[PDB]
Amino acid sequence: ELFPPNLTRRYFLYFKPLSQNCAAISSKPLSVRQIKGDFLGQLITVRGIITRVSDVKPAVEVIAYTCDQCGYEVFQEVNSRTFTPLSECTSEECSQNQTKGQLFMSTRASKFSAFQECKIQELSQQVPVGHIPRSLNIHVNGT
Amino acid sequence: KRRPQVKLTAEKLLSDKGLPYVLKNAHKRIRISSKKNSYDNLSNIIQFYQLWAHELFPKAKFKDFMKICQTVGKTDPVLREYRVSLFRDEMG
DNA sequence: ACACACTCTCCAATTCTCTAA
DNA sequence: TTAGAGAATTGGAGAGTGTGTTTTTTTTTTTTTTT
Ligand SMILES: [Zn+2]
Repeated sequence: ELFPPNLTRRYFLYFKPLSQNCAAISSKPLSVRQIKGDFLGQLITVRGIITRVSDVKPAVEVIAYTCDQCGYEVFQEVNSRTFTPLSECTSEECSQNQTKGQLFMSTRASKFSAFQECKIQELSQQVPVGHIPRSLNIHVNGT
Repeated sequence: KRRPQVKLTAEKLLSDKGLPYVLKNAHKRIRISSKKNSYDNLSNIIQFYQLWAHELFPKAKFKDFMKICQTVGKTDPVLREYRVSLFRDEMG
């Protein structure tokens, strides 16, 4: 494909859990202690108090470059927490002209998305005797 | 084997993309004026040839394009046949 | 194992030289 | 005077090898036990 489809998605998408009065696990709140390792991958609901909130900063989704000699643009998609930027124009037309041009990054055509990180902590009146309260990390994107 | 190298060659020049474009357009491209300086008009002549040279073969520096053209221009018989054909067209 | 620094090797691109038409 | 056949010199493509990385105050705000 010419470019990744993520570059032109102008919208965000979220799920809303089942109503408990129609009800399933997603409708039944869990305290932060009850979130065992079985739940990894599932959609759940959590009840607690927020402890701290970070301020907003951007995060890359698709990065854009420019090749100086052959005047051609290429894209890169980022998912992991880190990445290596490109440094060689591997385009077939650019290669067959033996045009070992240099790539440069551009913000004006890259795609960002807003990011924020928070932390949630169990209610004090639900802590069993002699234990220290536990907490979870929350991530938030989009609107 | 490693990939063979890519070079300028008389086939590119004799292609429709090549030298016929210059003779089809040079009368319309360049324009001298006594109303502008020697440096001005001299700078004007090299624009079209530089852009044409880039469009033909983006490999190398502009001087290298000219000095590469010298060799194949002197050696190749088919190119010389085309050139005597041009000057015969003017003799026609 | 994943980016780097450095070493080694082969092959063909290039120019130089000699010969004859 | 052109050109084409053969020899010598050089470039860098690219393949290979080895390597490195995770990890006693001194000053100042606040809670607590001690005279
Ligand atoms: Zn390029």
